[PDB]
Amino acid sequence: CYFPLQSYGFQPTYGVGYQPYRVVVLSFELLHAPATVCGPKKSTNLVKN
Amino acid sequence: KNIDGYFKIYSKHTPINLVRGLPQGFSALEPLVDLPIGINITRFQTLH
Repeated sequence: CYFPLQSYGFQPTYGVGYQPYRVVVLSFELLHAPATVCGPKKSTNLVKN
Repeated sequence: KNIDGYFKIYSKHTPINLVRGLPQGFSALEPLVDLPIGINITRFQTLH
């Protein structure tokens, strides 16, 4: 019978390979709902005549 | 109203003189907001 949760030892003295990395995972899913989020646009100069 | 899942909301505000019923006159309603919600609504209520 074992307690599943274990602890991460965190100190600056540990080696570089085992240093903790903060990971941000973006989940891209295209559903049948109307699309909203889009990439950034670009505005150019306006000329007349 | 619900158009292709996009709620189209229109609004108008004007002062009137009305005892009861509706007055006789003509007015147009200006656009307010457009809500991309897309949920089915079969009923509604009012708050007071």
